[PDB]
Amino acid sequence: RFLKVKNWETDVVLTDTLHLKSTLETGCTEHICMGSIVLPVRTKDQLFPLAKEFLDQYYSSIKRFGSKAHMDRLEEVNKEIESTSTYQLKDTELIYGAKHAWRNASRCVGRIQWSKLQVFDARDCTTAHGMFNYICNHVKYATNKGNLRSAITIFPQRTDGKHDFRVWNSQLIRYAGYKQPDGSTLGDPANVQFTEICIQQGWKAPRGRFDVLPLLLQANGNDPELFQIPPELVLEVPIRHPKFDWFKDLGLKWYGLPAVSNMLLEIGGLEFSACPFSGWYMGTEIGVRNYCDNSRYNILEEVAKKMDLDMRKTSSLWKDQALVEINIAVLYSFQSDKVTIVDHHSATESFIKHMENEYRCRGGCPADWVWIVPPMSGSITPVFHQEMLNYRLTPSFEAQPDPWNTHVWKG
Amino acid sequence: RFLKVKNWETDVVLTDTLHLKSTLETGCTEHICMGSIVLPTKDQLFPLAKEFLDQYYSSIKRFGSKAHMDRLEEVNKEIESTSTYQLKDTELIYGAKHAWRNASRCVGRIQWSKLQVFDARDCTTAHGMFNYICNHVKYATNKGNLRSAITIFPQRTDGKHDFRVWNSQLIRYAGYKQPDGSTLGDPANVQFTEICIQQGWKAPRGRFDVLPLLLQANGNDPELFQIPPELVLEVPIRHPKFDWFKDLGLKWYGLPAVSNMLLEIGGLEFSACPFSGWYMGTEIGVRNYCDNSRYNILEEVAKKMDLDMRKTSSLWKDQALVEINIAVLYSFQSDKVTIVDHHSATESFIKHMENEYRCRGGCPADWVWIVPPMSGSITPVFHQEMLNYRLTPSFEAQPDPWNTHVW
Ligand code: HEM
Ligand code: HEM
Ligand SMILES: Cc1cc(N)nc(C[C@@H]2CNC[C@@H]2OCCNCCc2cccc(F)c2)c1
Ligand SMILES: Cc1cc(N)nc(C[C@@H]2CNC[C@@H]2OCCNCCc2cccc(F)c2)c1
Ligand SMILES: C[C@H](O)[C@H](O)[C@H]1CNc2nc(N)[nH]c(=O)c2N1
Ligand SMILES: C[C@H](O)[C@H](O)[C@H]1CNc2nc(N)[nH]c(=O)c2N1
Repeated sequence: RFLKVKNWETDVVLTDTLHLKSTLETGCTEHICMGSIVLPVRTKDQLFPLAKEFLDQYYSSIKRFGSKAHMDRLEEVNKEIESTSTYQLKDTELIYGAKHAWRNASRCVGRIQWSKLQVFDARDCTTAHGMFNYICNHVKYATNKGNLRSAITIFPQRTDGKHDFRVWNSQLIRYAGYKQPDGSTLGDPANVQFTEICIQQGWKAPRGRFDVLPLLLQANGNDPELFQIPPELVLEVPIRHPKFDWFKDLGLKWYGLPAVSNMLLEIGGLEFSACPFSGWYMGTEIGVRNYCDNSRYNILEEVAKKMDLDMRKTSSLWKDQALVEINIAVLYSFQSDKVTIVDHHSATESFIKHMENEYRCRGGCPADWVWIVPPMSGSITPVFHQEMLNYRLTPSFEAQPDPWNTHVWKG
Repeated sequence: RFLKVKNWETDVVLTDTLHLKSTLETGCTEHICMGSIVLPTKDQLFPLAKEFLDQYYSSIKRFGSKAHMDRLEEVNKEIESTSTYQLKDTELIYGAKHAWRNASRCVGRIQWSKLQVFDARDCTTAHGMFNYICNHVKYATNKGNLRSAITIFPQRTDGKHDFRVWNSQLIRYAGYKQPDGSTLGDPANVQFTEICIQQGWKAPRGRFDVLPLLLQANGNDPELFQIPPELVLEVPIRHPKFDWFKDLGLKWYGLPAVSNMLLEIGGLEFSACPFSGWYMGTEIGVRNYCDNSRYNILEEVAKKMDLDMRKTSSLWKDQALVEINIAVLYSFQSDKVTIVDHHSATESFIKHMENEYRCRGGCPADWVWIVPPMSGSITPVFHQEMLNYRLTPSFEAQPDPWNTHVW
């Protein structure tokens, strides 16, 4: 069967055949669309099929589908599974899986880059100190003094689900949140809870607006340990504006490395519950969301004040006006410091080209419109006018319950 | 079976139950989500009729009463005997309003209950249709103080006697293909302008030429009419700061009046049913003025502002886009034509979801269309999970009449 997506700006119509390789469910039914819902331990029995599907895909990709090497490897895996009930991926298969998980990440506008991922194999890691060292090396490699390189570090897979490796932080580098008795928050409101768990674990909180959280790391299902990232490894950019000289006095800065640490990498039915990855930012993540969400640093008011916009009527578009200048500032600051960043116009155009190529070479590109369209200026970016089909391929990056909610404390 | 919607900004969680009463099919499956796709008999009619009359008598707190039972029989006897049935005025008023209430793509639904309904089921000709439409335009416009309204022409019979308004809105601007290679006026209406000129319209061949109506009565051949110009309230576009803006020659019409949709009440189909409310500012400024395929004025405006167009990252598109929308809002306000901005529109809709969840058990909403095409995440709708599903009565898209009609 065939499915067609149209672009309403260009009239270019594409045909998706790839969605036929999608078994996982979406949340949607014929009666209900759940496209805007954010969140819509395995037997031998169910494992070998997932391994088989994965290794036929790997083997196809390297042009060895049906070979001896292929067959011997299905045999090898079959056996390991029957014997130990799990299996180990070869290096080449890990690399290929992590890549394809990114490539299948339908909420990711940054996929043109999918083939260039640096993979760090951390499957020999046994302790939370081991993890810290791996994570520092990752932060350092990826940061590359501002010339950011995408990377993922991959720690041991789930076994019995009682010995999980996890990174309690939701990103490797994130700023502390601090709820005050007056009810106001100091720093980043999104990190209040995790900030509490850190303090409670023994972290001495500086209690500033931009305190870099400590890494909180679980190995082998043990209680997580605290570590501090070397400050020299944390690239930050102070935010200033090109025309507006008062902007710097607002006191804003941001870290340069976006590094998602709370997702689960599924490859060949195996579950990699610590797999922190990173690329570089698109400017709007910081300037629209991080700075201007009501439940984040919420600086829109303070910025429109300085600009002396008319704030007595929403219809002065004062918020929209401040929004743009802040985003100008983020982009200006990173560029002046030579820290890789991409604006939303350029990122969305690149994504359109990626997507079309993917249709040609692969027979499709799953894409989640709700997330692909940037949180500002949506319709003046080409992704707005692009129909997209959203569906789950493996390998894949999934959300997973936060570990403070599940962890069984040893003490 | 009981679904939860979360707001990620306020942590408010609502529980939807209205969706189990959903009847039409969405486009999505267990395997594939089509949320972002624009267009995803006697025995047939009686359950549809019943389903509808059941909800109606439930709305007037008379469910199961004799008045209810009597109607259900009357309609049954009419279907069996005539192949169709006729709605009571009260059922018609209720259906129209409820179709609006159910429009999952409409951010404006807090207003749903004040729909003025014009019963045009007694219309027989295209001239009749023209009178009714001019009357709708004038009532709804109201010297600038716009009032939501819909006019309903006779329902489909054997499907070869359809009433249609060929325009996609009652008031739109002509599209002309130029020897230059470019387009004059509104590129979205080239096809339709050709058709009008084919039927014999003297086109002024300007930029903001108000289209002629093409009215199909009783499945006949459509005829041309000009809306009296004094009925079409238009707004010249200026900016509170920028002196030069006005010299772009921009204007827009006050009354958005969707006229190509099909209204389904209780299995009966009303294929000509233009309705109008009023504009949310982003509709004109962001979409009509700025879309590559529309009036596409970003380039021109950026130059008058003298911003660095050398590179995307200066956000010059974004800068000009804002001020274009300031101008639209300011201009409508200065002329006292109702318009609403996207902040206020979305805020109002969040209030309207809460009331609907509290009062009806839910609210079908299509996030893709609800979120303004500019500044999404600073509007509250961005952070609101919504569930999209199809309830009836409904407004539905339908094929352009020219693809279908035979002369
Ligand atoms: C070139 C650098 C990249 C850019 C500019 C980029 C851009 C983005 C953006 C803007 C989002 C959504 C933003 C948000 O709301 O959080 C996103 C989501 C995502 N990205 Fe990328 N990304 C990049 C690299 C990567 C890498 C290296 C991976 C992993 C290999 C990745 C995997 C994902 C996943 C799994 C999501 C969904 C996130 C979630 O569900 O919370 N991205 N990306
Ligand atoms: C009075 C203030 C109103 C506001 C502010 C408003 C706002 C909107 C907006 C922004 C859209 C998005 C569609 C687009 O951007 O093209 C929309 C769509 C829609 N509205 Fe409303 N509207 C209003 C009145 C009405 C009325 C009176 C009706 C029906 C009687 C209605 C029914 C619909 C329907 C059916 C759609 C979807 C049309 C389509 O699929 O193209 N609205 N509305
Ligand atoms: C509840 C929930 C579910 C889910 N899947 N995800 C979340 C993370 C939220 C989404 N929106 C804000 C925050 O996301 C913050 C992390 N976003 C970074 C994506 C990115 C960009 C560039 C390079 C990269 F390597 C990665 C929360
Ligand atoms: C192909 C196709 C399908 C569809 N459902 N719709 C279209 C009209 C396009 C879509 N999106 C913009 C334009 O529609 C024109 C603007 N729509 C007006 C909605 C509205 C607003 C305020 C008051 C009202 F009474 C009505 C085309
Ligand atoms: C409810 C809604 O799906 C939610 O707010 C989404 C909308 N789109 C988004 N898009 C991105 N990139 N990141 C987000 O966190 C969200 N939030
Ligand atoms: C592809 C996508 O469905 C299409 O661009 C939609 C997105 N959201 C929209 N939302 C509204 N209100 N109006 C539109 O015309 C569109 N276009």
